[PDB]
Formats: sequence, C-alpha cells, structure tokens
Amino acid sequence: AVGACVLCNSQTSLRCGACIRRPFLCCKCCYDHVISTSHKLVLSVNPYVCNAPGCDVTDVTQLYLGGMSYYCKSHKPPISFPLCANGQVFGLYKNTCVGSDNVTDFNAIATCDWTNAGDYILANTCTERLKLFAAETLKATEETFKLSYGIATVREVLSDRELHLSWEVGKPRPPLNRNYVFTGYRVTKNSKVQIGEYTFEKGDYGDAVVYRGTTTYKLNVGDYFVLTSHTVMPLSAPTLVPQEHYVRITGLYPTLNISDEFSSNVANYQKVGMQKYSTLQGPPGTGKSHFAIGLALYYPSARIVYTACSHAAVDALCEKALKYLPIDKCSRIIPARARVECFDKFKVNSTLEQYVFCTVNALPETTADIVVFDEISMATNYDLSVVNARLRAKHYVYIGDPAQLPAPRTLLTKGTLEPEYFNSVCRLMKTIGPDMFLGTCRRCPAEIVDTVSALVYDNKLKAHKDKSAQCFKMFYKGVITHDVSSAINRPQIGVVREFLTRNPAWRKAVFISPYNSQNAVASKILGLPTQTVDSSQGSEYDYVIFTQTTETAHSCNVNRFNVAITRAKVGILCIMSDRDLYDKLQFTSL
Amino acid sequence: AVGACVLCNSQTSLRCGACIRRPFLCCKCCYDHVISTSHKLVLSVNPYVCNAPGCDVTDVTQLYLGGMSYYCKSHKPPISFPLCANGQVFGLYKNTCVGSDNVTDFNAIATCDWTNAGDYILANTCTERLKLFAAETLKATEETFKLSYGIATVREVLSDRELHLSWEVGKPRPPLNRNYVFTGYRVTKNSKVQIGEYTFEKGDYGDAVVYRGTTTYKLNVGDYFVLTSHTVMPLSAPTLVPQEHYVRITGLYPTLNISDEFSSNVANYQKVGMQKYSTLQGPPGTGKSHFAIGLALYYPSARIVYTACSHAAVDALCEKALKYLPIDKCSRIIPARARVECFDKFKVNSTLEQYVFCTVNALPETTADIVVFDEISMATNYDLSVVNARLRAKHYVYIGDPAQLPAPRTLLTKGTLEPEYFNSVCRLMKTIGPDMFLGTCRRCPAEIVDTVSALVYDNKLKAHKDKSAQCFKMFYKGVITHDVSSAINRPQIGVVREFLTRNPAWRKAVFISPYNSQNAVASKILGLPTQTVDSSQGSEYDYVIFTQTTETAHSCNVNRFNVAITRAKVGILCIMSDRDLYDKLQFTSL
Amino acid sequence: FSSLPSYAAFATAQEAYEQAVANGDSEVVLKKLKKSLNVAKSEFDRDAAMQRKLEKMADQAMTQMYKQARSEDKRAKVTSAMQTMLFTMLRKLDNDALNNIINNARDGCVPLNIIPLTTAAKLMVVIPDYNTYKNTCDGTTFTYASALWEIQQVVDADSKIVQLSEISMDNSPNLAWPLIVTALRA
RNA sequence: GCGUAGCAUGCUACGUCAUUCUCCUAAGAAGCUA
RNA sequence: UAAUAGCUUCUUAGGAGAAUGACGUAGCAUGCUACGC
Ligand SMILES: Nc1ncnc2c1ncn2[C@@H]1O[C@H](COP(=O)(O)OP(=O)(O)O)[C@@H](O)[C@H]1O
Ligand SMILES: Nc1ncnc2c1ncn2[C@@H]1O[C@H](COP(=O)(O)OP(=O)(O)O)[C@@H](O)[C@H]1O
Ligand SMILES: [Mg+2]
Ligand SMILES: [Mg+2]
Ligand SMILES: [Zn+2]
Ligand SMILES: [Zn+2]
Ligand SMILES: [Zn+2]
Ligand SMILES: [Zn+2]
Ligand SMILES: [Zn+2]
Ligand SMILES: [Zn+2]
Repeated sequence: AVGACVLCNSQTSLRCGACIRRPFLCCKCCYDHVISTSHKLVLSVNPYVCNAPGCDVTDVTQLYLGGMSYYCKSHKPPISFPLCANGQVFGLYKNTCVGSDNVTDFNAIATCDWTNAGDYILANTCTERLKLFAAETLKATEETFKLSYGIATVREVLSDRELHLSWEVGKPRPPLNRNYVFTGYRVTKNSKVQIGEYTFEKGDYGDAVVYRGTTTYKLNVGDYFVLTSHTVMPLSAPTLVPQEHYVRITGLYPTLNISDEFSSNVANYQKVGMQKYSTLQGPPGTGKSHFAIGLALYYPSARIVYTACSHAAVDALCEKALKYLPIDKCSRIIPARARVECFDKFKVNSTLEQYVFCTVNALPETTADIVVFDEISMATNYDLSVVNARLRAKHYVYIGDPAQLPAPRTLLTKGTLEPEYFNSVCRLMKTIGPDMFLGTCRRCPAEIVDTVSALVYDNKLKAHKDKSAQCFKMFYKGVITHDVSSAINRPQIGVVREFLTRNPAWRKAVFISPYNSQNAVASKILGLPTQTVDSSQGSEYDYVIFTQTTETAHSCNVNRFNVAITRAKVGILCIMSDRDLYDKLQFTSL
Repeated sequence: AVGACVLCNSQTSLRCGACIRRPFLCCKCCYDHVISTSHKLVLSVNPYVCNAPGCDVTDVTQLYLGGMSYYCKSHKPPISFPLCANGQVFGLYKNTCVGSDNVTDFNAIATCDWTNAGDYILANTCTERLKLFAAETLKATEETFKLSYGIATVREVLSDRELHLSWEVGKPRPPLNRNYVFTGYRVTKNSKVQIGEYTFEKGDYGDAVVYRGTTTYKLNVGDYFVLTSHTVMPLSAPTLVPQEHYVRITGLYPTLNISDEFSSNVANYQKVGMQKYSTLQGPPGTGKSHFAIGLALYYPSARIVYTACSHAAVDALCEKALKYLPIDKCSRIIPARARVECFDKFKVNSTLEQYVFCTVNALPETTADIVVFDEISMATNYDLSVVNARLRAKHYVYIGDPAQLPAPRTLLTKGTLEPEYFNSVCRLMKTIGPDMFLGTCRRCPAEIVDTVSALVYDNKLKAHKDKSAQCFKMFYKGVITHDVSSAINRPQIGVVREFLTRNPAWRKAVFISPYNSQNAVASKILGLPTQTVDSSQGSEYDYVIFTQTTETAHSCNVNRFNVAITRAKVGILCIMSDRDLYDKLQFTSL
Repeated sequence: FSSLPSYAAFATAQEAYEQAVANGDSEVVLKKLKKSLNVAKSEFDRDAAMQRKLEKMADQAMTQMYKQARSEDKRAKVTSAMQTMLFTMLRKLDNDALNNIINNARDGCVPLNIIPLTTAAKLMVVIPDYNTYKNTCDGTTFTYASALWEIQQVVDADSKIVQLSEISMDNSPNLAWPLIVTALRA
C-alpha cells in the first residue's frame, strides 16, 4: 500500500496516524512534520507501535526497527536500528523522497481546529495539494463536531404526533431542523440496537417536538436517539483546472439569431468559448443566471450540466430553463433520500439528457461540453473539487457573486471571513477580476436597488424599473423568544399578521427571516410560503416580507440582508431591528 | 459442520453425540458438559472414537490424539496428547470460545427423561436458546416413545367402512381419534413400502375399528400397522419475537362500516394492531373465536393467517369466517396426506390468498400481515417456534385461555404441571397478564357462569342471557367396568337413558367424557355425535351430555371441569361422582 | 516447555551449580553438580522435543480439521444449488404436452431430441443473413417442426430490438447479423 | 594380585544442535508440446 | 468463459534418509595415581 506525499508528490508508504485524514507523507516531509508538531504516530504498511508482548509506544523517535518488527527502547532486539533519524523517517522509497518548505503550512493546517478565521485564509492561499487536503480535513472536522452533541431520550408521549424530548445533562443540544437526523438505541438489557431513522422539529407551545420517522416504531421510555455521522470521502481532482486561452472557439458552435432578448451577451458567449474556464461576477438580479440559459441558447448542440451548492437555487434555475429552454430535453437529479422537496416537472433523474440540473453533492460521474456552476459563494473548495472530479467538460463557467452570503462554516466562530477567501473561485474573482461583469439590475425596483447600492456595493449600480412605492421599512421592537436555539420573534410575526389582512395585494408574499425557527413556525399564523435567507438566494419572488428577528451578528449581517432584500420583484416590506440598518436604507414611512 | 454453542453462542465445531438432538457445544461448555454428566461421547468434524484396527473406545476423557487420529491409552503413539485437557475439549475455534456457568441447568435439561414434573418447569424458565433445545429434545423423546407401541394389523376384510384389529401381545395401545394416525407396512414378501395411512377408532363390541382412510389402495393381511414415529426437524426461530411497540398502526388500514355487531372491541382491535405481538385470554365463551372475525373486518385489506394446534379449533374458526367474512377470498390449507376428515367448503388450498387458515403442522413458509394463533393452551413451545419460523408477519396475535385443558403431554406422569408453565405464552399471560381480556360470557346460564367466575377466576364473569333451566348435575353411581386401557361408564348411560325420555330437548346431543373408552362406547349403542373434552374448547353447542366415570385427581381437575361445562349453551345432563363436584355449583336435583 | 517441571529442575540445578561455584566448592562437588546440571538439561531438551512434536501435530490436526469443516460446509452449498436448479427446471416443464407425448410412448421412453421439438412453447431462430431470413421465417408467422409459430420478437447480435420492417434487402447491410428471432407456438 | 575411588585416551549406543546433500509428499508461479 | 495429458524451470513447507562437525549421558577396553586386603 504505497502512495504519494501530499506536499511534494514523491513516492511514499507512510501516513500520519494523528491526522484526521491520514495523509501520505514522504520520509523527509514526515520527519519534518512529526519532529516539530505534537503528532507522533506514523502508519506504514504496518503501524509503528512497539511489538512487545504488551507495550504501547507510538512516538517515532523512541522506536527502532529490530529483528523483523518495530520495537521500543527497552523491548528491542539487541540489534537496532533507529527509525526516526538521519533527518528522515524510515519507510519505503527512502532514498527518493525530496522534502519541501511547505512543512510549515502543513503543520498549521493539520494542527488547527478551524475555530479562528486565519485558518481559512491559510487554507485557501496555499499550494494546490494543500487546497485539497485542507478542504478534506475541514469537512472531516465539521463531521466530527456532530459527535459532541448530547444524546437524546424520550420523556413520555401524551400526543403521538408530538414527541417529548429530554437531552442528556452535561452536553450541548443540537439544533432542531431538517438537516439533522438521528438513530436510536434501546439499551435497557435487551437490545442495544438501532430502532430507526428519526428527525425532529420544535413545537410552539411548552416543550415538544413534532417528530418524523422512516418507520413507525414507538419509543418505550428507555429508547433514545444519537446523531449519526457522515464519513467524508477522499478527493483528488484540482480545485480549478488550469486555464488555457484558445485562439478560436473549439468544441462549441454558434447559432442563427439566438434571440432578440439575449442579443447583448454575445461577446461574453464568445469569450466563454475562447477560454477554458470563465468567471461571471455581478450584483444580484443583473442577469447572471439568465446568462447561463442564454449561453445554452447560443450553443444549442452543446450538452450542459448545471450545478449549484443549494437546492432552492438550482430549483429556480430549473424553473427559468423551463420558461426558456425546450422542456423535452431537460432533467433533474435528486439524491436518494431527497431531504428537501425537489423540482418535479421534467423527466427526473435521467443523467444522459442534454441539459442536466443537479446539486453538487449528488453529481454523477459523466461528461459534458460546458458545465455551469452557479452561486459559487455557497460552494467551498470541496464542492469545486467534487464538480471538477465527477464531471469532465470542455468548458467551465462559474457564475456568482462574493457579496452574497457565503457557505455556512459552522465551525467558524471568531472573526469574519472576507469575500476573497470564500473559495478559489471567489479568490480569483476578487484578486485579478472576473472575466465577464454585468452591473445593471433587471429584476428589483428602483427603490430597493437604490438602497442596496449603498449597503454593499459602493454606488455602482444603476438599474431599470420605477420605484412603485411598495417598499416598506417598519419600526417594531420585536421581543425575543430564543426557543429552538434559533430565535423566534412572536410579536414581529404578530405585526405581520395584523398587517397582512390590510394589504389585499400582499397575500402571496414570501416570508423571509434569517432564523429557520421563526421562518418555519410562521407557516401556521399567516400561511405564506416561507423561506430562509440562505436558501432564498438565487430565486426571485413577486413580493417579499422580511423580518429581522433579533439583533445579533447573524441577522444584522450586511451581506445577508442585501441578499434577502434583492429577491423582490415589484415590492418588499421589511421590519427591522437595528436603528442603523433601518436608517441606512431609504424606504417609506409607516 | 460448524455452528453456535447452545449456551454461549460462540463459534464451535463440537457436538454432544450422546444427546438425542446432538447440540453444538463450544470448547469450555463441552468440557463442562462432559466432565459433569454421563455423556462421554463428543462428535467433532470426525467422530471421537478409537481409530485402531481392533478397538472401540467412545469416552472422550480417555481419548488421546496422536499423528492424525485419536486412540485410547493402549493404542497411542510415543507422542501425546489428551483431547480433553486444560479445561477445554480440542475442537475448532479454540480461542473464541467463552465459557458460561449456565451448564448447571443444561445438564438437567439434557440428562432428564421428562418423567417427573420439574423437568418441564425448569425446561421453560431457562434462557431462549435453551427454551428451544428443551422443546426440541422433548419432541424427540415423545417421538421415540411412540416407537415402543403395540403394532397391529387388520384381522381380515370385514367391512367397507370398518376394519378389525390384531395387535401384538405385551404392549400398550394408543388413544383413538383424529390426533393419533396409523401407518400400514407392506413387507409382504417383497419389499416393505407404504401404501397409505389409516386412523383408527374403537368399534362396537369385542374387537373392531371404525376408521378414517388415507388411500384407496386396499390391502390384504400383508400389511401391519405401526404408529408413524416420524422425524422432528430442528428449530431455530425464537419462541416469541421481541415485543416492540408501534406509535400508530402500521401496515393495517382501518375499514369503512365494519359492523354494528362487534363495535365495542374497536379499542381492542387497535391495541391488537399496535404492538408486535398481542395476547388475548378470554374465559370460556367470550368471543375470541368471534374476535378473530371482528379483527379481520377491522383491517379489511390485510392478509391474515389463522392457525391452531388441532383441526377442531381451526375448523370451527373456518366455519365462523365463512358465516361472517367474505367467502371467496378464503383459503384453508389442508395436509397432502389428509390424516383427518378435512374441511372442504372454501376454495381450498391456495397459499397465495388473503384469508389463509391452516394448522401449525401444515403451515407453508410464507409471509403475512397479521397472524392469529388460536388455542395457545394446546400449543407447545415447538408449535410457537414453528409458527415463528415458517411465518413472518407484521403482527402476531395469540388468543386462548390457559384455564382450559393443556396439551396431551404424554410423558408427564408424576406431579401436576400448573398452568403457568404450559408454554411461553401462558407464562406471559400469568406473569404480567393478558393484554386483552373479555369477561362477559355469552354462552352459559346464570348460576353456572357466576359460580365458574367464583370457582377459580377472580370473579370477573357474567352472562348476557337468562338461565335456560335445562342444565343439571346428578349423582348416580355409574358402576365401573374399566376392562380396557381407559375407564368406561356404560350403566351410567343406562341411568341417563332412564332419563332423556322425559327430556325430549337434547335428542341431537354431543356426548363428551373424561375418558376416550367411554366416549367410544357411547357412540356405539346409541348414535350420539361425540366430541371429546380435548376436541372441544373452540366450538359452542346447545345440546351436550357429559358423564363422570371415576373419582380421582383426574376427576377433580378444575381446568378440565371448566373446559367441560362451558361448551353447552342451553342444556346439559351431567353425572357427578364426588360430593365435591355436586357442591361447588348450583343446579337442580331431579 | 516452561510449563513442564523439567525447566524447574534445570533452573534449580543451574542455581545450585552457580551458587556452589561462587561459594568455592571442591572439585568433586563441582563435577557432581556439573553432571546433575547436564542430565537435568538433557531431560529438559528431550521433553522439549516431545513438546515440539506436540505443537507440530496439534497445528497439523487443527489445519486438517479446518479444511475438513470447510469442505463439508462447501458440499452442502453445492448440494442445495443443484437441488434448486433441478427443481426450477422441473417447474419450467410444459407438463401437458410432455405428458401427452410420453403417454403416447409405448415403453414410456422417448428420444430426447424430440422433447423440445414437440413440447417447447418458444422457438429461437438464429439467422446469419437476409436470404436465410427470407427463406425460413419471413412474415409474422411461419412453419417449423410441423407447427405454427408467431414472431414475438426479433433482436440482433447486439441484443437490440429490430422491427420486421427493418429486415429488408436494402437495410440488410445496416443490421448486426446474426438476427435472433423469438417466436411462440400458436 | 584383587576390590573401591579419581584422571587421561579410545570404541559403541542414545539424546540435542549446526551445515551440506539426496529422495518423498504437499502447495504456488511459469514455460513448452500434442 | 477458460479442456485432457506429458515434460521442464523456479519458490515455499513437511517428512524420511545420508554425510560431517559439536555437546551431553550411558555402556565397554587401556594407561597412571590414592586407600584397604
Ligand atoms: N436581457 C434582458 N432583458 C430583460 N430582462 C432581463 C434580461 N436579462 C435578465 N432579465 C431579467 O432579470 C432577472 C435576472 O435574473 P437572474 O439572472 O436569476 O439574476 P441572478 O443571476 O442575480 O439571480 C430575470 O428574472 C429576468 O427576468
Ligand atoms: N357483540 C356481541 N354481542 C352479542 N353476542 C356476541 C357478540 N360477540 C360475540 N357474541 C357471542 O359470544 C359467543 C362467543 O363464543 P365463540 O364465538 O365460540 O368464541 P369464544 O369461544 O372464543 O367465546 C358467540 O356464540 C357469539 O354469539
Ligand atoms: Mg442568479
Ligand atoms: Mg374462541
Ligand atoms: Zn499529522
Ligand atoms: Zn514529501
Ligand atoms: Zn516496547
Ligand atoms: Zn449431552
Ligand atoms: Zn459454549
Ligand atoms: Zn483402542
């Protein structure tokens, strides 16, 4: 079992045991990593523990290769020799291992807990192999953080539709939403075995969870739940395939009078054809995801795979394609579990169709003639490597904007991440500039765009509509109920309910709030379609009601608020909390 | 062949060859079984005998292996060594075998001969993997016990509906009903084979049999009858599948307009549909035979497998389901050999139908939605394990009254097996209680039902009727003749025929007796349709006559008395011998 | 080796010899203890040889037992597989036609080569070129084995479906010959 | 001269170990031929 | 999916035998010395 060193790509047979991802390391690089950090376990084809009758020594400078196995200092056969010595660590391909100077960044990548902010800015400006290793270990740490969530149990059941919850005393409680699942135990005497796959969500009154299960087993009070784990697969493909500038379009063919609507983006289509990969950066609602469909109409014969990190963004892209592209040749690829309700209007789950839409995580290994990644802000380097590995292509197009909200990054809790370190694509966009850039808002009215050209974008956007005066900024205190570990603002929802029967034209406005708890609990009291800000990105609606639940650093985030307001099409009413945020925008009186 | 040790479930390749069943035994467990008991023969992948030209040693504590064989001390090579040493018996998987100290009861299970009472009481409270083994070896012991019997033949051709009987001298003879079937052997000159099975029954006078036939092939004297001491297959499924509760009813979808007939059991129907297995004990004549039909009409589209130990109960259930349930989607599964006068009214023997009725012995390996086991008092642990092996279903429902008579249990002769240890299900019903229990008795008159609820029950029964004033209880001596393997009371039938002329009602009566000989002779001089006390318990009648022959502990068994006097509905003439049996109950004197 | 008391005898003899050598015992006692140590070590290695034979023959017996158990648990698998194959082939039989042709037999014995030819319900015709196709089974029905068959399917050598309109004189070069036609007895 | 004891030399038998060789079997990889 | 048979090369393991050497024990033969007769 041999491999290639991560930071020099020499031949090797050693791995670091203490590292979560267990990466291959050549002799020189492994010695540099172990003699300086706290990692002191090295796995060869056989692990480097001491082979006494009973002995537990793992530190590699203590050990020797004695007789025919690895033995510690006072268990060795009288004939030596030291393992970790002569500036190297003894392994296969010993005299062909060239070291590096990247054993100063690799120590930081392996050691860091991804708590600070500088770990991300060092995990995205390093070499290309470290860009993959850091993403791999970041996903591994994000997965292993779920192992610290408190074990549940059931109090009792008065109502079989709403479970009672009881967390273990002395551990944190995980948030209750759709993303997290659970699997049970019945450990009484008597079946320490799983009892099904369940999921939870809080109830408005008292303490209760209106649960859901894959089966229909009941819980005798001893039965309980534990959050399971998602093992993270290894990744190999580079984050960005290296760019080559062709003299002329290769592999793609133009069209005969593409349309009267897409006639402006022709030069950018030709530029896309010329280059190996292209980047389109634009303020929201300027024509970015309506550029990809225009590109499809410009290269009609080219098989195209559309992808995105979210589901509610690729669903909006699917709806737009249905509005424009021929619906017969489309698809939609959904995961096996399909946690969210996906788009069922095309021939779902047919990979070999000409235009194929899918999320990044559920991408199947295939080919294409151009692959369109969308909303790269939501995507981390893991998603870029995944899409670059599974989908082969002739041309790549990444469309998105950095000023929108980035990926969650649950582990990050100190400092703020600048846009230019969201991933490699955003770094390319901010460093040298996008290959295609279109700033002119075609979706939102004049008032909301004229306010968002003051929050996030430094007075760049002109736009095209007339301010319909249906942009409202509300003053309401909004008392706090930190219920589901995500806040719920009952009196703000009350303000909305008391002034949604006074607005006969606002009966279908989508309800937007940064917190998933209020966003989900609003469905009973007003009945509107509900949507969180993170998933609302990429989708437009004719009318939006936005509610700033609580003053924090999450809901008063200028990027989040800017991506929230700019989903409106003719009008938006928003109720605010921060005296500053309500003042920086210029809306109507109330 | 390798397998799992019986009392520790570790991997092993030994076997106790002296046992009737030859169970697998792990190393330490096998040593503990052989050093303690008198079983000194152990079968490995090859038998542990003395592989000398001339010698025959079976003991394992006196076997030493050498070269590639096992010899005793007089035939071993200059090399050692003991097969049975260091606390272990030399076999496969020598270091995965965990010992267990539950061999102190495995000795008593394996070495007993079931003659005493305590063997059953400790063959039922042991663990599950010994609950199965005890049942298996009990059935094997009974089958071998039925091999020492008074083989007979037919004297000569006597009638087309009746043969005669020529038994051997010096051996006992079995009981005669549909349960005991008999086999003819064609050893004529010339190649013993089988021609057909006949069941036998005592004739009118002298020596005769009025029989039931299997095959039309009519023999000469060239055949002689044995009692088909067949083989007992091993059992693997547990006696009771683990009790797991369900929140809401799964796989069972309630009906539209079930009936106004049995709508008071709707709570009990849903409690049946809730758990995995449910237990319903209903005192004699309380609707469990009707509760099965009600359950089938409460979940109309669920295939249901009805099963029972004997043909009488399952045939009564079949008749009720013909009278109430839809008829064309019914399927009674009959044995191929047809050892009984079977039931042919439905569209018989299609195992891919919805309402499938069958006997335990003739169940085919299939699947169901909810299977209703009936008369769990009759069933042994072997029947429960068989119905758990052959049938997999979402729900199991065991119905039956432990206060009725038990299984035959022929080997038991000393002491009384209390009801609690009839099987696992009766033990459940007495430990914690039946999950459902219906206490309003719809068959008996007032005085008898109140006094039966006060006989043994904790006063929970009543009648929704009035007393028919045609139940009696006499004290007539009824001189005993008993010149046959069972006791007879003919002049008691003389006294009853001295009555029965001023009482024209019961002139279609069913005769019952506590002895099969008197029952057989009662169907000879006057053609009363007969049904033994065992063949009862599952059917209701309105005309039944019951006489007592003797006075003993088999005459005062209140389980038998309760199962006897509760099959009539409006009229029964009955003969009591002991003043005890005339005074626990209130009836007219005559 | 260490379990047997031969090692204990060797160890106590060696301890006594070393103690007396360190104590400056006489030459006669030194030779006596040397002889005792020599015979103790002789017994020790002699029984260690028997221990070597014990462990060797025990490992050989264990390997033989493992091999025999494996070859007996692989025999039941092939027995069950052969039984399932035989019974599925039983269930495949066209029982009525086979019963008719076997009751027509005088001795109850018939040639095997006529068992399909008179009882098989499905016929597969493999055709290498178009002239053969036109000769043997042109049209949707044809005659073979004194019976009438109706074409239910046609596939090519690639196991792709071919329609009867595509089997023409001019479309013959575009077909992946041979063609396998599946027909049912009418 | 004999008996007992000790040392040295030689031969035979047995046990253990080291090396070399031959053969008998088993297992595996491969090559060629009909 | 991969046949029957023959020959050959190489590797590993086991047994048996042979040869040589080494140690230990026992038996027998001889020389020298101590004591007793
Ligand atoms: N050339 C055009 N002419 C008129 N309207 C346009 C044109 N391009 C885009 N639009 C409108 O602008 C909106 C931009 O949508 P989209 O591309 O999804 O924005 P984003 O990519 O920022 O989400 C579309 O809803 C479309 O109706
Ligand atoms: N809902 C009901 N109302 C009145 N009588 C009933 C009802 N259900 C059942 N019965 C009567 O109770 C008696 C029960 O006897 P049976 O059907 O043999 O079952 P079991 O022997 O288990 O009690 C039946 O004769 C039936 O007529
Ligand atoms: Mg967009
Ligand atoms: Mg009943
Ligand atoms: Zn490391
Ligand atoms: Zn390296
Ligand atoms: Zn050590
Ligand atoms: Zn035994
Ligand atoms: Zn065991
Ligand atoms: Zn022997």
